[PDB]
Amino acid sequence: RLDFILGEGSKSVTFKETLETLISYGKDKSNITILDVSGVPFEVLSICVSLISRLIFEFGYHSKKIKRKSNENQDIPILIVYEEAHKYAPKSDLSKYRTSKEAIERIAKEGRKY
Amino acid sequence: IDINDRFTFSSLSLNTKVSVPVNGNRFFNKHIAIVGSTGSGKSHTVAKILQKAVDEKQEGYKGLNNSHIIIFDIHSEYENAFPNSNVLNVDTLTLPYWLLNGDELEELFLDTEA
Ligand SMILES: Nc1ncnc2c1ncn2[C@@H]1O[C@H](COP(=O)(O)OP(=O)(O)O)[C@@H](O)[C@H]1O
Ligand SMILES: [Mg+2]
Repeated sequence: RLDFILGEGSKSVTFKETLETLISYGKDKSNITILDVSGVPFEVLSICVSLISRLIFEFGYHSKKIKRKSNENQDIPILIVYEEAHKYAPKSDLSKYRTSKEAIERIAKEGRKY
Repeated sequence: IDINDRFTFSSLSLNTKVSVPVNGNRFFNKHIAIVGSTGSGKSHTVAKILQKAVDEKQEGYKGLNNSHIIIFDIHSEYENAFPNSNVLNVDTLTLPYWLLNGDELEELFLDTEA
């Protein structure tokens, strides 16, 4: 079940290859990137959503740090869609979904600038 | 209002020729609460009040007056309104951690959920 997070491919995957896979900048370029998290285990689903949400956020965060240096209008605006947004972001303070709550909230407060 | 204590930043809505002064002696020392919706113009109203509080002087001197205004600018918008001001972002602010009290220092380092 955890081959996507702990397989042999996950060991040898490049950090660059992860971002272009999540954002669709790889060999096959697409505007929409469907992240089918149907078969992800529920005790792992919070972990995978939180990591992708953070990785996309610092992609936009680190883009603004070169944008001040580059001072040129070349932007990559990103919109993330959360079907079942109440699930990864509940108001309950129970420990099962805190990581996905913190990642989505970080895009909610600071993602507008980035 | 006396002519010395008059502070004008707005005019009457149904009569633009009628200036509406406030007691600027009493306008500032007692706290101000500017409330509106997003897109109602409360950032402009804040900016216009502070510009009127800066360019005004006793006329017996040339230079900066004694206004001291601190803006907790969070949307990165008041840089344009006051070009001759001191702006402190993350890359320029140096806030010492040791000036934090015990309550602030707990939130910076500990976790409260566990
Ligand atoms: N007194 C005013 N007269 C005319 N236009 C205004 C006035 N105040 C604000 N606006 C316009 O309305 C828009 C709303 O911005 P603003 O009220 O500053 O945002 P917010 O209320 O969300 O802080 C601004 O783009 C500005 O051009
Ligand atoms: Mg505003």
